[PDB]
This record gives sequence, C-alpha cells and structure tokens, in this order.
Amino acid sequence: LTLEGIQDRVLYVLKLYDKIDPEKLSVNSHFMKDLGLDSLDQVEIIMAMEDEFGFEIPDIDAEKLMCPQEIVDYIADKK
Amino acid sequence: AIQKMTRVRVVDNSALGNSPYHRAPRCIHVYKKNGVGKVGDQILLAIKGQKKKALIVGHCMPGPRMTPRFDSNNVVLIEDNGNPVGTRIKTPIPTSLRKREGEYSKVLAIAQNFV
Amino acid sequence: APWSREAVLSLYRALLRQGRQLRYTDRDFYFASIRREFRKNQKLEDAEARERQLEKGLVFLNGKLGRII
Amino acid sequence: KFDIDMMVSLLRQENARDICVIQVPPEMRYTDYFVIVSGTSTRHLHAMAFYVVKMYKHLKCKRDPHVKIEGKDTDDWLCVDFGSMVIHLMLPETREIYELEKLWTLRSYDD
Amino acid sequence: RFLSPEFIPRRGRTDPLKFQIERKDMLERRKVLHIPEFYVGSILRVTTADPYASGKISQFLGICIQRSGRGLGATFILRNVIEGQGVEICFELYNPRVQEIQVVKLEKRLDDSLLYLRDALPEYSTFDVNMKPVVQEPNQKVPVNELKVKMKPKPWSKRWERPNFNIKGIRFDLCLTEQQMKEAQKWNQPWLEFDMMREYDTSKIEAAIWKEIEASK
Ligand SMILES: [Mg+2]
Repeated sequence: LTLEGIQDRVLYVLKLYDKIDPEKLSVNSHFMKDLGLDSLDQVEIIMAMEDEFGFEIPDIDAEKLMCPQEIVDYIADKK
Repeated sequence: AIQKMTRVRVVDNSALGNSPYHRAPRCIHVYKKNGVGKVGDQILLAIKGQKKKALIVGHCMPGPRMTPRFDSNNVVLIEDNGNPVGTRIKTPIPTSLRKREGEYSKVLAIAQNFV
Repeated sequence: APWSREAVLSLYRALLRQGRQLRYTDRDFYFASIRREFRKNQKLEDAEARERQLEKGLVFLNGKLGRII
Repeated sequence: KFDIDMMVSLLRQENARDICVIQVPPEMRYTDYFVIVSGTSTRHLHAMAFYVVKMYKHLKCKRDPHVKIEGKDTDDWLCVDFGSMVIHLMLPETREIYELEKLWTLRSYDD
Repeated sequence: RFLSPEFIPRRGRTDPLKFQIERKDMLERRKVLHIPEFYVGSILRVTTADPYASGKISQFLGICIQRSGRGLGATFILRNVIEGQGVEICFELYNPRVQEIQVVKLEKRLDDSLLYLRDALPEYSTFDVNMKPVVQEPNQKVPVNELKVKMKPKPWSKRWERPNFNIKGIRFDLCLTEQQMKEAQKWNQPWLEFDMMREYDTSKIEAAIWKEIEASK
C-alpha cells in the first residue's frame, strides 16, 4: 500500500469528522489541548478511524495514539 | 373491586403521586356501568384537589386463580388523551393487562417487573 | 473517580464495536444516543455515581436484559 | 410471513424517521421484539400505523388475532402490539421524556 | 406415609364413584408432572406458561400459606413481597399450564394456615427470588420451623387473637394487652374440642386411597 495513502486517508477521515475544528491538523495534531477533546471524543476519533481505514485497531493501542503521526506510523507497521 | 371513595396507593414516578399531601388519593368515579373496578379499568381520582383519570393495576379482592393479588390498590395515573403521566412503575404489574380491550400497551412499556 | 481509568473507555469502544454489529436500526441515531448516554452524564459527577453508571454501562454492554438489533 | 425483517421492510419502505429495536429476552414475558420508531407528525405516525396494520392484515396470518391500534386520539404516542413484537410510533421528544430505550436494556438500572 | 390433602374428600353425601373418577384424573396428571410433598410453611417456586405471552414461562416463589381445595381443582396460594409490595397467587395444582413445582425449602410451620402473615412484619414474608433449593436428606421427618412472628399494629385483617383461629405462630406478648387477651378468651368454646360427632375419621378413606395409589403403579 502507498504510505502517502495511509497519510491522506488518516488525514482524510480526520477531515471527514465534524465536531473537530480543522485548524491545526498537523502530524502532531493532539486532541485534548490542540483540538480540545475528551477521551470519549478520542475514542470517537478511533471510531472515525476504524470505519474506513482500520478495522484491526486494538483498544490498548487506540487509548494512547493522541497524534496522527503515531496513527500513520502504527497503521503503517501494523500492515 | 375499587368503587367510589376508596383510598388508592398510586404507583408512579409522577409528580402528583410522589408529592406529599394531607389527603390520601381516593377514587371518585368508575368508568363501568356498575361502579366496581377490576384490574385494567379507568377511574377518576382526586389528587391534590385535581381530578385525574387513572388505571387500576391490581387490587386486594381475589380474582381468577393464576392471577396475582396485591396488598394495596395500586393505580397508575393517565392523562385524558391516554398517555400516562408516569415514567417508571416500581411495583410489579400483572400480565392480565394484555388481553383486555383498552389502553394497556402504553403502560406495559413502563413496568420494571411483571407478576 | 470511576471504577478505573481504562475500563470506561474500554466499555465505550466495546459498545461501538457492537455499534457496527448493529444490523436493523438507524446506527447514527444509535451513536448519538450513546453520546447522550455518555456526554451529558460523564462530566462532573461524584465518585460513587460513576461506579453505578459504569455498572449500568456494563449491563448495557452485556445485554442479558435485552440487546439492540 | 410477517417477521421483524418484514417490519424493517414496512418502515424503511415508509421511510420511518428513526428506528431502534430491542430483542426482549424470553424471561421478561412481554414480547420478543420491541420496536421504537418515530415519524414526522400525527398525520405521518397515524398514516404509517394504518399502513402497517394494513400490510399485516392484508398479508397473512388469518388465525392470528386482529390487532387494534392503541391511542388513536392522542397526538404524540401510538403503539401497536403483535404476537412476537410491539411497535411504538411516537415523537423523538416523547422518546426523550419516556426514555424507553434505556428501560428495556436497563430493567433495574435506571431512573 | 404422606397423602396430599387434595385426595382426602370433605365429608358429604356425594357418591364415592365421583372421587374414583377425580382421583383417576389426578393420578394421570401426576404421571406427567411431579407433584412433591409440601406443607403450609414451605417455600415454593412454580413455573407456569403464560396465556398472554407466546409460550413464555415464568417463575413465582413464595410461602405456601394455604392448602385449600379438594379433588382435581385443588389449589395452594403462595405469598411473597417484592418491590415493597405484597403479592399472592392462587395456584391450581392440576392446571396443565404449570410445568414444574420445585420445593425450595420443605418445612412445616406451627399452623395449618399462615394467612396471618398478611399482618406480620414484611420481613416475615419477603424472600429471595433466586434463592437456592436447600438439600433435604431422603430418610427423615420434616423440620418443623416454629417462628412466632411479630405483628404490625392492631387493625388486622382478622382478629387472629380469637381462639377459633388457634393461631400458634404469634408472639402475642409483644403486640397485645392482657386485658384484650382476656377479652379474646371470651369466645373460647371449650366444649367444641370434646364432641365426638364432629370428628371426621379419615382412616379407611386413607386405606382405599392408598390402594388407589398403589393400583395406579
Ligand atoms: Mg377484611
């Protein structure tokens, strides 16, 4: 799979989600202080990951991602 | 048999029931030709100077056999249009409400328990 | 203040994993109802009520009192 | 036959506004399937009520009892019970205040 | 030997052939369903089909507080309180929508009818729904539980103090005055225990019934 495919599909479903403010969607785009989200909203983002680009994501690892660089890297070596 | 003038133990999460009051709620009218109500009849009821339609859920005189008999006159409030005032019903409700002709489907969505 | 840390989000994501195994109903009203069970309830509560509401979350997960299809 | 699949056909074919059912376990001896469905207005809920009793009545099951629509005069609530299942046509505000989806999953674990 | 009370007829000028017929049907039901020995103190759980649910069954647990009725139509009414509410059900023992009658705790109380439990404290009437059936040993008489209960205040269901009831399971000393006790000893009827024409002797009745039991085997 194309690694930039992982990049713009993680980035893409981060753009598909509606409650977030697409202001600082970096690779260090954090959730609680960068975008101001609860952990419920964080697993809501995990729900916004597994729906298109995911389906194998474990709960111990989805608890502590917190930035889409770690997401792209983790699905990158996960596949 | 819940006739006129009978004291009534309201089982609801309603504002009218669980509010304290100096008069016990008591029946005024029974909506049958004879003035005797059984499990699954509508009555008027005096709560806090407010008459209010109500539905009899179990009484103290014995009915048929396999049906239950309560130690109070449990009654669920209802509005004029037919939807109940209450939100939860704690005391168990007999399943004998299911067969009778009238508004019972609305109340059986509310029961915690079934006897 | 809840039962633990990981258990709450674990039951959350578990209810979502049943949320995709949902078959017959409008799954977005379902998910919004999961929100309204979790957003407006799990903010600013005492540590005892956290326990009871995560226990009704447990029972709502297991579904021996009925399951949403 | 007239199963819950056929009910999903009747309600998505009507385009019911909101659907949420609960499989009631056999111990709590009310029903098997507990349908919660909302619509637009009294005309909508009323018409889709007469639609689903029209399709059940016309469909099959002669020996099974004819089914009366409950609460034809009230506006917000409507409810119809079958052998296996019972549908509740109501409003989502009425759903908000009666919170039935909590009850039939949390039988003693709610308010 | 324990012969259940529904087989013993009340006296009366009915024909014995009618009880031959009834006992025939009662034993033909006792092939299918196992009717156990139980007294008027014992805790029971009964599974019944529901006429209102589509072939779903149910379980009620409580105290058998009365064993009234003779013949095929004989009942027992059991009591329990749940949700701070007292409920009783009259169960017909031979209604074919009963599937099992399990005896949780076989025990005999001091009385023959515990209808006074409606006026006792609700702790004397409450039970666990999921309580486990206590194991009894095969070859032993029954544990006669005595428990003089405590009574709620005076306006009872019936005047249980009166000696026509012969109630034994009351701590009367806690809940009744000596003056009202001596008033209640007015309705004594001391002769009534001593007349020999009111005594219905079911002995030869028991004999012919046990040959009805053995002959159905
Ligand atoms: Mg009396």
